[PDB]
Amino acid sequence: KEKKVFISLVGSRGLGCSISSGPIQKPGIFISHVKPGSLSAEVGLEIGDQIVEVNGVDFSNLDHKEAVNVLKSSRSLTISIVAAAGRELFMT
Amino acid sequence: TPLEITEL
Repeated sequence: KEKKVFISLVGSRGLGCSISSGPIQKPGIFISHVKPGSLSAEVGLEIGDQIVEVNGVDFSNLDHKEAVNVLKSSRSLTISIVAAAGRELFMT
Repeated sequence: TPLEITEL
């Protein structure tokens, strides 16, 4: 289920979420623990999820550093995440 | 081993 998420730094704080990289069977940008009150929680982010897009940039096979870079570059960017896209991997 | 993680 392709989910949509828009992160915008309206105040002066990050999004509130982390990201991890998957194995070789399914490499990509995953979502890690998130902090409450931040934008991440406001959008409905959490561990297991998997970002498959960010401001147009396909995160299907985007490098880990690339994900953090683009996310760090633009404070406010639209990120397309798909539920279970990462949970499958987490289930180790 | 656990996968790399980053804080945003």
